[PDB]
Amino acid sequence: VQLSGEEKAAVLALWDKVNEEEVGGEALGRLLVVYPWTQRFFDSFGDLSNPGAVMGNPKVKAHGKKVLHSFGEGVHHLDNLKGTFAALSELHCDKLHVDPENFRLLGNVLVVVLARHFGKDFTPELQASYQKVVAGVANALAHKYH
Amino acid sequence: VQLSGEEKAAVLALWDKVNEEEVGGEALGRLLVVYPWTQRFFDSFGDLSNPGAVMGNPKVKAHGKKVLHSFGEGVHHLDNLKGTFAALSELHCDKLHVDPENFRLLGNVLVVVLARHFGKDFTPELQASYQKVVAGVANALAHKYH
Amino acid sequence: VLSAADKTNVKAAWSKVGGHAGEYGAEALERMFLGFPTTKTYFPHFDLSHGSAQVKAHGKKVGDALTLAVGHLDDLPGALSDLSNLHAHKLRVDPVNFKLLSHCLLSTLAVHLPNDFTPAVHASLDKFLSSVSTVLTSKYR
Amino acid sequence: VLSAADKTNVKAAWSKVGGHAGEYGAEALERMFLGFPTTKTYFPHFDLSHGSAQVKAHGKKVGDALTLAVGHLDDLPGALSDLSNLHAHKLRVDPVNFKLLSHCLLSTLAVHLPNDFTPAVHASLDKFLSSVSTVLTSKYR
Ligand code: HEM
Ligand code: HEM
Ligand code: HEM
Ligand code: HEM
Repeated sequence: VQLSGEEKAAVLALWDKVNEEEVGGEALGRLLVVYPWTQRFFDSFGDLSNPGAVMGNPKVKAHGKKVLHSFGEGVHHLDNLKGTFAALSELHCDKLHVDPENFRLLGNVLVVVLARHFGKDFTPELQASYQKVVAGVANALAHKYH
Repeated sequence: VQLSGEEKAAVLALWDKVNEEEVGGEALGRLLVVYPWTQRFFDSFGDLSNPGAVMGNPKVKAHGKKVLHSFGEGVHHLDNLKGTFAALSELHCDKLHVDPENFRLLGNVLVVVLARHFGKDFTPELQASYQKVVAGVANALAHKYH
Repeated sequence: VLSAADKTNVKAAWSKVGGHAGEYGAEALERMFLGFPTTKTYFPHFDLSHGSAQVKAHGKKVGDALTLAVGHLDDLPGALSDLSNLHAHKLRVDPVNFKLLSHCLLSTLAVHLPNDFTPAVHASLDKFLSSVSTVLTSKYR
Repeated sequence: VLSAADKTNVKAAWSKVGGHAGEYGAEALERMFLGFPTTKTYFPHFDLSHGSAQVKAHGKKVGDALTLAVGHLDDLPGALSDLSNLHAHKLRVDPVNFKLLSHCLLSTLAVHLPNDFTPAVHASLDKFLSSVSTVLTSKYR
């Protein structure tokens, strides 16, 4: 799902300034807090009682980083999203049994976070690009479902 | 999205006894009544004020029949859902601008209706088959979206 | 968000269900376990086999809770306050699973009361069910 | 379904917004019109150009309605009863569009109050917004 020539140039231009370890760790924590039912898939991470326990949890900072790294592998191969997420699809579908509506959520939170971090440089136009460059990842991940 | 060898045989075996004109006319009417915001796409059909005006409306009985015929064309070509709905996809997406969550709805209502009609022969196992043979049509229709 | 005539529709529709509520919640459950397998996740300790006396058992639990809410529509938050804690605080069930059981419940009723399941009763029951789905998933603590 | 501490979070979070509510609803709108084009459908009579004085105008309409609901959380159905009729009875807006404007609204706040937009305030505002989205789309008539 290609955005455009000019758009795309600006999309990869932002990802360079993206600080993985922090952006991804706040995105997962934000998801566990706002939509508390997803906490159920991460019991082995330990204590997630309140927002303080969750943000400061090490496993969450760790795992959050890997999820963020996975997005980057998508922000680049925009042309092959359905083969770049082929295996992950199989893990989240038949193995973990996660509902696809959650891929959605994490996607938008990842965006609400990119907003808080880059401020006025995250222009409504840029946000528009990311909104698709996110929705595509959400769809690839649900493909190898049936 | 193939179901199975034994399943499939039973799926086509039910569609033979399906009475198009009525099954499809009650399915559209049911949708306009339960989720009243879809009424917005059919203003040229006339009066849809209440459930009585809608069920007895001619355009709804007519159009409902065509939608039902379209499903059948899916219940058969289960192997080529994304090429069998290729054009419809283009109509409902960039032309009409219908949200994909509605394809979902009409799908389940089509099922709630098949239940009321065939009673105890619509076994939970059969319903399970139809639940996918419906979800696939819903997905094909959203494919040529982006 | 239940209107005046939605209430009446509900109270009356559930009187036709009568004493099969238990039976129906059991069959509505079985339909969900086969059509949406992702749900067998919240039930690892159960016997999900077709004639399971555990499902029949739970079904009853479910049907009864509903008949309970039908008698207290003017304050569902007050009457289900405990089931809300169980499903939102303890079990942490995904709210999308609620739309599925509701759908399977409505499919059962169509099979058993084809003549009472009028379009208007369909619209009310769907909304009533949604109210119940909203309460049970709200952590107001 | 708003808890006790969700209410406090909301009342306090909206006091920090202060008098920019108008400004924010305008920018939240602009973000939606560019990211989710399917929405320009409900606005054919408007000038959707970037500096549109029509959007700035409507934005205000929207921001004010919100500040209105913040002062009546204990009965949103009573205070928005007219907006509920306009968006559900007359305009017949698809409810999925509500999740979008809410999301764009939350994106705006992050850009302008990066230090007050704490995760806990995020969870409350999201719920508060959902309550409002539910009211405006319910035909209780
Ligand atoms: C839609 C975006 C998502 C992406 C890109 C994504 C990506 C990933 C990645 C990269 C891994 C690690 C695989 C490995 O280490 O071999 C993973 C694991 C996992 N994901 Fe996701 N995920 C997403 C959403 C979700 C959601 C919403 C849930 C929550 C229900 C979920 C639950 C899990 C769990 C529990 C694991 C196992 C972690 C472990 O034990 O190593 N994922 N995901
Ligand atoms: C997901 C299942 C659906 C299927 C299989 C389907 C199929 C069709 C078919 C076969 C046609 C006729 C095309 C022709 O005559 O050339 C059509 C037209 C149309 N559909 Fe759908 N449709 C579906 C859902 C929807 C939904 C949920 C909406 C409501 C928002 C919608 C709105 C329309 C409209 C307004 C037309 C134009 C009718 C006319 O003026 O001829 N469809 N659809
Ligand atoms: C209208 C919807 C629902 C109602 C009326 C309802 C009602 C109930 C009741 C009455 C109980 C507790 C009875 C007791 O204390 O023994 C219960 C337990 C349970 N429910 Fe629900 N429930 C609903 C939907 C769901 C959904 C959507 C799920 C998830 C798919 C779910 C999962 C469970 C689980 C796992 C238990 C505990 C079983 C056990 O350990 O014994 N429920 N439910
Ligand atoms: C929090 C959500 C929303 C609030 C607070 C809200 C509030 C308002 C208010 C106050 C008005 C009427 C003002 C007047 O009487 O002049 C209005 C009008 C309108 N709203 Fe919204 N609205 C919301 C969401 C939406 C959504 C999601 C859509 C659809 C994308 C929408 C579409 C419209 C339209 C088309 C009008 C009429 C414009 C005109 O003809 O002047 N609104 N809204």
